[PDB]
Amino acid sequence: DHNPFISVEWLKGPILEATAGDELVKLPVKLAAYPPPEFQWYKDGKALSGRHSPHALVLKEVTEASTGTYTLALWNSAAGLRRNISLELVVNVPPQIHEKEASSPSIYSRHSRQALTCTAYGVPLPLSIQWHWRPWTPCKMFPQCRDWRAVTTQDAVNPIESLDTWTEFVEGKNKTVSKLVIQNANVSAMYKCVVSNKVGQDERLIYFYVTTH
Amino acid sequence: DHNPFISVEWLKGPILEATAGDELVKLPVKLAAYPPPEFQWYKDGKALSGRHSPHALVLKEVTEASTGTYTLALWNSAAGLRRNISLELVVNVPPQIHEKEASSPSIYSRHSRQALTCTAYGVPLPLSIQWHWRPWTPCKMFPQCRDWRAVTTQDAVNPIESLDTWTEFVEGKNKTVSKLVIQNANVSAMYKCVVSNKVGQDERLIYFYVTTH
Ligand SMILES: *[C@@H]1O[C@H](CO)[C@@H](O)[C@H](O)[C@H]1NC(C)=O
Ligand SMILES: *[C@@H]1O[C@H](CO)[C@@H](O)[C@H](O)[C@H]1NC(C)=O
Ligand SMILES: *[C@@H]1O[C@H](CO)[C@@H](O)[C@H](O)[C@H]1NC(C)=O
Ligand SMILES: *[C@@H]1O[C@H](CO)[C@@H](O)[C@H](O)[C@H]1NC(C)=O
Repeated sequence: DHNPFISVEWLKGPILEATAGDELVKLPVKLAAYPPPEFQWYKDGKALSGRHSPHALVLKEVTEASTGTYTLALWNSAAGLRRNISLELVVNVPPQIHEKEASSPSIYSRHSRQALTCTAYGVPLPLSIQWHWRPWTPCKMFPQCRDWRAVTTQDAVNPIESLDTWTEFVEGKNKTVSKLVIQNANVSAMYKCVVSNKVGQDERLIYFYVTTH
Repeated sequence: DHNPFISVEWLKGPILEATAGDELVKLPVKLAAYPPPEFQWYKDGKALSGRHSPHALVLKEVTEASTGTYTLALWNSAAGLRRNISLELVVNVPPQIHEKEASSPSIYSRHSRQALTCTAYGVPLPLSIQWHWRPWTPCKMFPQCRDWRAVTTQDAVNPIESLDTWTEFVEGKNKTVSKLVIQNANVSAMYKCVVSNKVGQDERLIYFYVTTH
């Protein structure tokens, strides 16, 4: 009937996921309109600079800061037509264990009590941290060894005083924290804490070298 | 005499410094040539994409990965002229104390021995870490309090067993590590470690809360 229109919808939407570090991430819409409408992309309320397409907003490289609400505004003034569509960007982050970045003791005093701590952040937040152990022996089958055993009360290489996992607020972020407390440092061993979400995994190796003073 | 030439030199050079996070960093040269020469920018041997000026290469945003050797190659084939000039980019990094990112004990057992550790990386690497202390009292004069005292053997709030600083290889980086060992956790106090280079400073606060069990 020759009448102007603006139709816009998600390809699937309203939520789109990308992993931190992904380049050229498209935020697309299904847009059919006549005549070609005026438009403007926004993020969390504020306009966006540069030449864009009304069919897809392209993010050069996503970080955790790229997370937010992206809005396409379309209008045909002469026709009195207006359409707003919003896309929720979720940027997932592969988990990191922070103690890895910090110095760690090379020697542990025999018979002593020792606490081993792993702090992990990621998006989504990993809700558990798994502890594993292996003997103080070389590896035959090699980041991998084949003799790693889960840490339990049954057949522990060193007696376990405790093993707790919780959520803690650290540097403006909610973080998962696990602490394995060894009641007595009897024998050298290797421990590791492993953490995972849907977009990645991380491991911290602890060389639990034990000597007498 | 109408003869073609290519002359290129550093504005000051050969070394240019920028801080990690700086945007639109110019790597400029003093270039006088006739006729307009052909040219190509490289980084550490590999060519660079995009439209550039032979007068200055513009880096959109610098990171520690932006560090390297940037080379302008100029040539006038018909004249048989060739000129290569290299600029050394150094990207400084404000220091970070990694233990800040990780969980930290809220309570310390009275009379016990406790080690406090700060691990710092930065560009340039900070060569020292300063330890300070203040009483377990509220602050009148407030990230700042006015009663912080340097940590020494004279008038220590808790007896100091040791205080060592060294360099350690951690996660593929050389890092400065300082460990303050408190011989006896007699009294609650606040400690902090402070670290600095020419482009920044960082602090980690430790709430040394002491109780009897
Ligand atoms: C579309 O978004 C803009 C910017 O937030 C807002 O001012 C306007 O009211 C919206 N228009 C419609 C059609 O909802
Ligand atoms: C962390 O967890 C608390 C408790 O559930 C929650 O209320 C808060 O929104 C979270 N904080 C952040 C910054 O994610
Ligand atoms: C300039 O740099 C290029 C690329 O590294 C190299 O192949 C060429 O030999 C250099 N030319 C001159 C004039 O040194
Ligand atoms: C760290 O320090 C060592 C000892 O001086 C030095 O040889 C090495 O180049 C440094 N390593 C790195 C990766 O900076």
